[PDB]
Amino acid sequence: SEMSLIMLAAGNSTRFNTKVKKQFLRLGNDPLWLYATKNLSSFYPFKKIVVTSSNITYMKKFTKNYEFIEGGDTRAESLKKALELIDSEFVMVSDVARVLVSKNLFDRLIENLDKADCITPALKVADTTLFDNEALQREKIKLIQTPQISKTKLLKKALDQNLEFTDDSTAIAAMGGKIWFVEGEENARKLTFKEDLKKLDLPTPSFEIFTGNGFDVHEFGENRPLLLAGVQIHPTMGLKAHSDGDVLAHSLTDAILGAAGLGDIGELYPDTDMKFKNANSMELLKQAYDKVREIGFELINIDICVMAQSPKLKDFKQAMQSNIAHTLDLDEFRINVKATTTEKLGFIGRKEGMAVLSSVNLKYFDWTR
Amino acid sequence: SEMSLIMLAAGNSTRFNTKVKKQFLRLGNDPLWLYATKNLSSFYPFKKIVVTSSNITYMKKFTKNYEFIEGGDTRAESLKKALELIDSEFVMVSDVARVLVSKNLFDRLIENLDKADCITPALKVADTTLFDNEALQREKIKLIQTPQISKTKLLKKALDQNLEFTDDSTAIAAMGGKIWFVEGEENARKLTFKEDLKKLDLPTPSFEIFTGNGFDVHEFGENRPLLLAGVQIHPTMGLKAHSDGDVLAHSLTDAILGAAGLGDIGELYPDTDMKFKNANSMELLKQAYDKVREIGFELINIDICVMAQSPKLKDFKQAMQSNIAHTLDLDEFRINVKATTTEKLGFIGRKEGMAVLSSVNLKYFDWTR
Amino acid sequence: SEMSLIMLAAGNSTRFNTKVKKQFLRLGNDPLWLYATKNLSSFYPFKKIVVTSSNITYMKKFTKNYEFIEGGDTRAESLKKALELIDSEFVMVSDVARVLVSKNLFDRLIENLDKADCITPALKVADTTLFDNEALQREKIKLIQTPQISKTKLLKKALDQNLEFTDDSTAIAAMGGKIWFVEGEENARKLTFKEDLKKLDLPTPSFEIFTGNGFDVHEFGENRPLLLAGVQIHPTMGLKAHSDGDVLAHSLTDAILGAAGLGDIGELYPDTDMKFKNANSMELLKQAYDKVREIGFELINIDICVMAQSPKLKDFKQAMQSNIAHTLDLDEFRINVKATTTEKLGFIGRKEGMAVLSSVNLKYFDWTR
Amino acid sequence: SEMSLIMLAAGNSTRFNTKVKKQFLRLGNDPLWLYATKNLSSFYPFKKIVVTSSNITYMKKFTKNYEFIEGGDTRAESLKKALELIDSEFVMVSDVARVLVSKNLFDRLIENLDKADCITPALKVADTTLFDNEALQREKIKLIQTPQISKTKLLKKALDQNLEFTDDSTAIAAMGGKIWFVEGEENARKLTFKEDLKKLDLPTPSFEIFTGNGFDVHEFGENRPLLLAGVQIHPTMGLKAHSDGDVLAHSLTDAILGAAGLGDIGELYPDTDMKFKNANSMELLKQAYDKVREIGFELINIDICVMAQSPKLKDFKQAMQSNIAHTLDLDEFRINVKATTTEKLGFIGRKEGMAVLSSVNLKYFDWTR
Ligand SMILES: Nc1ccn([C@@H]2O[C@H](COP(=O)(O)O)[C@@H](O)[C@H]2O)c(=O)n1
Ligand SMILES: Nc1ccn([C@@H]2O[C@H](COP(=O)(O)O)[C@@H](O)[C@H]2O)c(=O)n1
Ligand SMILES: Nc1ccn([C@@H]2O[C@H](COP(=O)(O)O)[C@@H](O)[C@H]2O)c(=O)n1
Ligand SMILES: Nc1ccn([C@@H]2O[C@H](COP(=O)(O)O)[C@@H](O)[C@H]2O)c(=O)n1
Ligand SMILES: Nc1ccn([C@@H]2O[C@H](COP(=O)(O)O)[C@@H](O)[C@H]2O)c(=O)n1
Ligand SMILES: Nc1ccn([C@@H]2O[C@H](COP(=O)(O)O)[C@@H](O)[C@H]2O)c(=O)n1
Ligand SMILES: Nc1ccn([C@@H]2O[C@H](COP(=O)(O)O)[C@@H](O)[C@H]2O)c(=O)n1
Ligand SMILES: Nc1ccn([C@@H]2O[C@H](COP(=O)(O)O)[C@@H](O)[C@H]2O)c(=O)n1
Ligand SMILES: CC(C)=CCC/C(C)=C/COP(=O)(O)OP(=O)(O)O
Ligand SMILES: [Mg+2]
Ligand SMILES: [Mg+2]
Ligand SMILES: [Mg+2]
Ligand SMILES: [Mg+2]
Repeated sequence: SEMSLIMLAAGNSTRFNTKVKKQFLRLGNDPLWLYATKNLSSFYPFKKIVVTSSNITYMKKFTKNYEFIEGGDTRAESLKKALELIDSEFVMVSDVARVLVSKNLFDRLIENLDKADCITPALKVADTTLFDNEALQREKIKLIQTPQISKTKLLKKALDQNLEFTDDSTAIAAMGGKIWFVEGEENARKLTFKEDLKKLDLPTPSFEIFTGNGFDVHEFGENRPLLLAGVQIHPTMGLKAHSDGDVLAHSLTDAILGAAGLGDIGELYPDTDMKFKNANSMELLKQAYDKVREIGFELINIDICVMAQSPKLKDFKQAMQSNIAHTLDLDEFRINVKATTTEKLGFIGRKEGMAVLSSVNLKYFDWTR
Repeated sequence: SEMSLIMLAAGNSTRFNTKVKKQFLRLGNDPLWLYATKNLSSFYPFKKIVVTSSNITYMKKFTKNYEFIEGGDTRAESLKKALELIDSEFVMVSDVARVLVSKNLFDRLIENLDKADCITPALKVADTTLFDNEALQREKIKLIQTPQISKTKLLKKALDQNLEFTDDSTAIAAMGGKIWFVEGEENARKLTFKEDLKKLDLPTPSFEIFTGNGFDVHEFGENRPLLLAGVQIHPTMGLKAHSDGDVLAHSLTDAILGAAGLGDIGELYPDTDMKFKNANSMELLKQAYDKVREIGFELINIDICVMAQSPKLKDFKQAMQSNIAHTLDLDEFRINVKATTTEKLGFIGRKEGMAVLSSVNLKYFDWTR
Repeated sequence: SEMSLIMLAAGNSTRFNTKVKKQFLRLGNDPLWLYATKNLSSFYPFKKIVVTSSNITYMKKFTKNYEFIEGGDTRAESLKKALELIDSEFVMVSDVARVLVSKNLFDRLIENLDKADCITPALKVADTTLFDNEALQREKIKLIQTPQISKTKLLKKALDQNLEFTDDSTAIAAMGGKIWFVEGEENARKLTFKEDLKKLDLPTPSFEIFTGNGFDVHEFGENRPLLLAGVQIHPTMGLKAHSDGDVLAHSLTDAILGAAGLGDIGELYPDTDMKFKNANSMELLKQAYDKVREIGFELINIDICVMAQSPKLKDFKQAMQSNIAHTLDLDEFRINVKATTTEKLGFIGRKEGMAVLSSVNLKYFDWTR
Repeated sequence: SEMSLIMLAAGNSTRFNTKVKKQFLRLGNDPLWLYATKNLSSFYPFKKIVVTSSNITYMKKFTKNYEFIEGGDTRAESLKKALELIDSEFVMVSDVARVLVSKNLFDRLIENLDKADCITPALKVADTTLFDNEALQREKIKLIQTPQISKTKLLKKALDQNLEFTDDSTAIAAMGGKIWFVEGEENARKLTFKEDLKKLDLPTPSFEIFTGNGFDVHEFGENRPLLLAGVQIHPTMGLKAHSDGDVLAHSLTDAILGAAGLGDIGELYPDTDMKFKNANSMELLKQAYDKVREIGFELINIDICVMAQSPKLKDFKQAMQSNIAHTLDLDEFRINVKATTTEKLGFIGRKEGMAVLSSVNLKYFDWTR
């Protein structure tokens, strides 16, 4: 009979993590989770394809071809929830972090479908093996891999109570089910540690570059320091409300989120109830960039235009640039701040307020390092 | 004596066409027609170089080295018109779609200049050949290629009345002229079908990325639905005139045309006579992007800033993004819509109107697929 | 004992120079001077690293790891000044233009440290050698290279009066010091002539692209020609002050400087004393782009939005584009000028002034040519 | 203080084995054991280099740079015997089957020399791990690698009685010694299974081809079947002694052994005591080729000249060729048998005996497959 596919792509491991989540590393044009799913999907006409996710909203923006379901607290819980979507006799289950699974291994699992309740790849070990620094008999060791094929009904039953299983074979085996072991492959290794990247022949990120714009206006008339990019410009010529009033930081935040497709500052820091009154805007900026780095992006450069009749920003431009660099952990040369008056024209010219235009270019994080 | 060059680059075949015209596929930094012309031009100090074109204005922006002439209804008509520019004894004529013509083939044609009235490459065929599904004697078949060298005066005379000839050899032969056949080459194949691309070793497009900006202002005070990116925001708080009043769609159209070097919305859809009063702005947007795709470009991403005191766009941002994606046949994650008020300042703050800032990044279409 | 490093990177030779300074050619992500310094620095735990520079402000934006010092009028003067920073027994000195110095050559110099006062690589010559077109005995010729290691105290003394020495070995030798010659290498060649590039296996520039924005406002009400991008739009509807009043050229200048991290127009052409009253703004634009080319950047494209109620720019857009292209020595297709009114809203709508928004994309100059 | 090196290269595992022993696979020009030893030897000026071996005579023919010692029944026994050759404070020990150990890993072990009694690389495991098909906690697993550095005196003591240890860390630890674990590397993997080859980036065998000659003479005058290449030529015109009298098979055996540097038939099958009287010569041939395959060689072709006045071999040549092919598991086209008389001249011409000249070309076994 027929087979469905569950791709396990939820949870957030710190084991690997730089600031970037491993599921959003770019392989060619595709985020890793999509690359892995596309790969396995190409092997077989699955009845249904399910992806477990901790970021459904974001992932849905990348395809219309799969069913997404919110992950659970463990692999086995994400799996159990996704199984309720499956009604085919068989289900293939795979870690997304096993990216380069070959058609060959797939065929080897498929050709053995009727031999057992669960079919899984495995590798032997020829190294001395220590458990808790004490020697084990290495010949009796199996390292288990994925994809794994199971009878759907049995795997469902297998996960009725125990959600601790790290794979499907131990789950099925613990209820008396039979396992068929198939030889595994180095291409089915699981990306877990930062050091695993160079052990795999992964496609490097595409060269696409994303543009962001930011525009913001604050009003003059608050008796407090004027802070722009966290730098004091004037002791008393402050702007009203919006935390510490840093229109620059706010405009720049919008550009960075915009280039990454992550909305705007009001969606990230909803300030309608005056919740952010005491916020440091440069910290808000830093946290917004953290969000952008999590999904696999990196800044190339920043260019800014401050529109203000007064005060003159000339003596502060290098310091603003340097503070932005430090906040975002960027080299200083990548930041530029400009200014113009409006020749005493309009609301800006009347000194009623000031505006800031920001432009940003983002590329994909180069995990090649 | 001396030789001129006519590059035949007019007409618009649907035989190949995706949305992109084959003459504007990027090979390195150069559009295909320019790459092919540069290639042949490098072989010989031609007295004159003529290019027939259906897009003279656009092509002229790429070089000052050639004479351009408007094409005709057929190859032979474009050729006939271009010949009126030639006064040298000999003329080399070539399809631009034959991109990788070697110096070797050129020399082989040149060394045989005095043997006949027209010198042309040709290939034999060893496959079974059917004409209308009936077998022909394959040994008697010649597949003709280009470049072809002819005595100018004879080719002019050859095209006096009959404009149906698909090459120069049949034209010259039909008036009793003699043809010299030279062995052809796989590198002189004509790009005709989408499938031909992988049969040629063409240079892949450069990684250059083009920026576009768009800014537009519409006035409040029309009692109709507020439509932004084709999405209804408010039932009555509409903007005046400009079709359905979609300032967003209009700003975005400007950014896309701007990045492609194609002017602005008023040049593409002149609306001075109220001609577009009933237009769907999102359809106008789609058609503008079609123009950009025709000349070899593709969108990477879109970022937008709506400047409006009211209404609040928060609940509509995902829908606007999704409608832009659907209209432009782009993945949703590549679109971002932001908003800000101006703190009740200026014409925007007074609710007299609203403005939209758009940014776009365009790359060259990757015909590699 | 211990060793410091002096990288010699000051002065501006026209011997090589296109418009680009050789120290700012991009090798991967790094400017050449930084690439060379990083390379040598990786060979040894130097006590101190000094770089002589004619652009300290700019270079400091790229790293915090080195000490920078202003160069002198000659190599030997830059060296002498940098030596006052060194207190270790030994100093390695190297031309930055010798980019690909191998770890191998380094070891060969280090292993011979105690043999003499100065250790230097050298190559023999097997070609016929002419001095002033008269033959010399080629077997007696040495071509000297860098890095060179010297006893710090001796090299200091060596440069007490004579600042004409082109290397450290002749300096040390002229005071009776001993030189140890070590075999050199083709990888230690000095980039001097444009033709040297293809003789070295240098890493090609990265594909990063930098965004720039420009926004400027001028006021109406001066009875003079309206010049935009150096093109006369109107005989009398001029803008006030700012040289010839070309807001477009001024906005575009800001975008180009901004993308390159070079400040804004007021920092480059301070006009507070009415110094630029008679300037041609398009010449100012050209000179600003020259600055950007000096540090290794090149324009991909320009997109512009003119915000003006009047006059209509339609009939002038192609001419503006063409004049910008000619001024910047760019192909015409890379320039686009758009326009919009503000529906009679705000200061622009009242015809009190006009504004110009510019966007630019810059890439690294491709010295591969 | 100082360090010696022990390369462990004895024993004959069938785990990997085709007919070829893994220590004699060719990597470039070098057998694997020599390639691995050369690699590690290049990292450090070891006081002494010891190689344990089951083929000392053969290995000694490849270098004069190492001390060879006969292996024992286990890794630990070979190690224990080799240690009696070491008097330096430290000893590095390594499996030869870990071929591509990097200089990097070496440095990491060396920099930690004083931290413990034994320094070893190790890798963590992120796969589900079964011991006897039951799940273990994968986080507590270490896979141990080589090289391993130990204090010589302690490792000697560690191996006083127990010769079962599969590595040096468990040996040292079992006597209360301390272990320092250093991160391992995929390049230090141990070639164990045929499938491991494609997991390593090993240098492919050189293209050297080895010539062999064989010449043999048997005497006529025995009343028995004439067998040549195991094929009956004549029912009664037999040759005297030498097993079944097959001079052809005997000559060919000499050529194959000769090309491989393995002596001659009398050294392999000493027949002075009439021990081989009942042998099948084609089986002896097959076994001689097995020896040649064990050391990494493979036949390209065989050419033979039989010198015999009678009988005529014409009708038997294809059958002889085919029987040689079957015996040696070679494609038939690679075998050729020729014949000539001597015009009734000499001992052959008098029909006193017959001679066989053989030529063979051997290449290195292409383990790439
Ligand atoms: N709560 C979780 C945890 C992990 N997973 C997925 O299960 C796979 C295996 O993860 P571990 O190696 O962390 O067990 C990963 O692909 C991970 O994304 C999940 O879907 N839900
Ligand atoms: N017309 C508008 C204006 C603002 N907004 C939202 O409200 C937030 C706060 O707006 P101000 O910056 O104008 O205070 C913005 O970041 C944006 O999320 C909106 O959705 N629609
Ligand atoms: N009206 C036309 C049609 C084709 N051509 C050119 O003639 C060449 C041959 O086109 P066909 O293969 O479509 O005949 C092409 O390079 C095409 O661009 C032209 O210059 N004018
Ligand atoms: N100053 C101006 C303003 C508008 N225009 C043109 O007029 C068109 C319509 O302008 P509005 O969008 O302001 O209605 C623009 O798209 C542009 O082509 C111009 O050429 N010069
Ligand atoms: N005044 C100068 C001149 C050259 N130099 C440096 O000295 C090195 C050798 O330059 P010449 O080949 O021009 O002598 C170059 O790396 C150059 O940058 C310097 O530091 N100060
Ligand atoms: N608020 C401001 C406005 C202008 N400036 C500087 O003054 C210069 C001239 O300003 P105008 O273009 O507004 O005349 C700008 O190029 C910028 O260098 C500034 O430093 N701070
Ligand atoms: N009796 C033995 C067995 C193995 N060895 C060597 O020890 C190393 C490890 O072998 P095992 O993986 O078989 O334990 C191999 O390099 C092998 O050649 C040895 O020197 N003497
Ligand atoms: N014992 C022999 C001798 C010769 N021959 C064949 O007879 C041919 C002629 O032999 P002479 O060169 O010895 O005349 C050889 O080329 C070979 O084909 C044979 O088959 N068996
Ligand atoms: C990209 C930019 C900056 C576009 C211009 C939008 C803007 C800030 C208009 C201000 O109106 P106003 O100052 O003319 O209002 P007022 O009627 O008070 O003069
Ligand atoms: Mg200004
Ligand atoms: Mg705001
Ligand atoms: Mg408009
Ligand atoms: Mg003969």
